[PDB]
Amino acid sequence: PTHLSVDTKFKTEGLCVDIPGIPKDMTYRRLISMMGFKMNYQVNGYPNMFITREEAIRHVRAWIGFDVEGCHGTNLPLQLGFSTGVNLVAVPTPLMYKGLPWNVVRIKIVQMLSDTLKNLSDRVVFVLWAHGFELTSMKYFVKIGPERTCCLCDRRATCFSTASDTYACWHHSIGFDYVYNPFMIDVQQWGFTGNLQSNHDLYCQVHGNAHVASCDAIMTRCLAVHECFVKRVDWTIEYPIIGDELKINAACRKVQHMVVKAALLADKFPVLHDIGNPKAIKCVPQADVEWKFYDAQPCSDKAYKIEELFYSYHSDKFTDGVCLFWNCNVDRYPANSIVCRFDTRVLSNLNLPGCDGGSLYVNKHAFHTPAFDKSAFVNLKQLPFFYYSDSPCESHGIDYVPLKSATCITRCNLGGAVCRHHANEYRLYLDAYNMMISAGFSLWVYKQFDTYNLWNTFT
Ligand SMILES: CC(=O)Nc1cccc2nonc12
Ligand SMILES: [Zn+2]
Ligand SMILES: [Zn+2]
Ligand SMILES: [Zn+2]
Repeated sequence: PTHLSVDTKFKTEGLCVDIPGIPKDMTYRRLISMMGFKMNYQVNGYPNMFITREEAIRHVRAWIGFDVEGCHGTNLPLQLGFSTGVNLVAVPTPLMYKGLPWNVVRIKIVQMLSDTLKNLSDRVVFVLWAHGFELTSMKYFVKIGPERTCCLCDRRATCFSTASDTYACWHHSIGFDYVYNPFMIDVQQWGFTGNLQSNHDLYCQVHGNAHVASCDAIMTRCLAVHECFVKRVDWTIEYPIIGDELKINAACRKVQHMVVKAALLADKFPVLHDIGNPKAIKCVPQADVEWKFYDAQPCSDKAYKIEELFYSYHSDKFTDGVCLFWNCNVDRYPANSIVCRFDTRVLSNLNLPGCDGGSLYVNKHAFHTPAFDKSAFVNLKQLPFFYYSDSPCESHGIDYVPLKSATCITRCNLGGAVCRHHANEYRLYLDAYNMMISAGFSLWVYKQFDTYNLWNTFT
């Protein structure tokens, strides 16, 4: 029960307008065959072109919505649309390209998928709302066979060249002409009433329908992400390391300790209300304060309404002391808050486009994150960069230039000259901080917060 049996039934009702007469009784086996491919009863790690929902969820980074529209089937030109916003026109002889034969179109398809995917995934998963032309177009740019490795590396093969008769991964694919051993999922098999737009638009106002192949491709992927990551959430699914996941996570731990430790020293709150992950630990364990936890799972859909977190009757008095929202996304933070809030608009390899302006942030786990909203922060200000240490000035054991900074808040800087230890630590913390920011996190704090109040914690 790992792979999708090719003897599983495929509902063909979605297909019968592009493919009139299609049998109601249909297997993957007979569909793959009808699509022009032969599986040759092959036990070589590619049991089925089509995959389960579970397999698709584990391979979310590989998702490319795909849609084909009859432009006028062998007779007529086809519009190919990918969730990259690319539209290509194939002739049998937002980006909108003119009509060209398949022999060139297949080259553009390999280049596009390779650039999109080489830093995301070892494969492609075409995400479909299958009506027939997409499935019957695959033979013109897809070759299948046994699992293979790259001719230039140890990564599984995703592309094939008819020029050289060789196989490459996404990294090594330049000049290759065929997609090799793609995967695919038909969203329409999930049990939906009515068309794509009627179903997409239930959940998302951000993607319109210009009635072009790339728009349906985007809607198809959006609806899929809605179904697998918004409405359904699984924090048991691990995802591979593909970037700076580990540095970013370490940075997050170090900034959080820094910022909260400073806020407590600066304003000496008698109570901190820690609102979010039910697994959360005291980020400043030595701090004098009354630490009070409130459980909230990450809101994958709409931001939490502060009315429903706080009221319905705790310390009850969240207006006492300070509220810590560390990636606990609410509509409008109270004025007495420390906040980390993920900016869904960031471009990274970790952040995939999501549903209704939100984004899918994949780092160990997948977190669909509601659209970043500036109005949430109206009672707060941006938290300026600073470094604070009360640790003793003492080197122990990295070559030096003397550090000069207004934001190095230490005894040594108070004394006019930053010691080597605090300068190493300062530069390390600044690097962590820059990592986290560029990874798309944003920091906000109560308006009264002033690093000037930290200097008198040394006397
Ligand atoms: C620990 C972790 O990766 N959590 C998160 C990252 C990005 C956005 C999030 N929204 O809630 N939790 C989020
Ligand atoms: Zn390679
Ligand atoms: Zn959408
Ligand atoms: Zn020092």
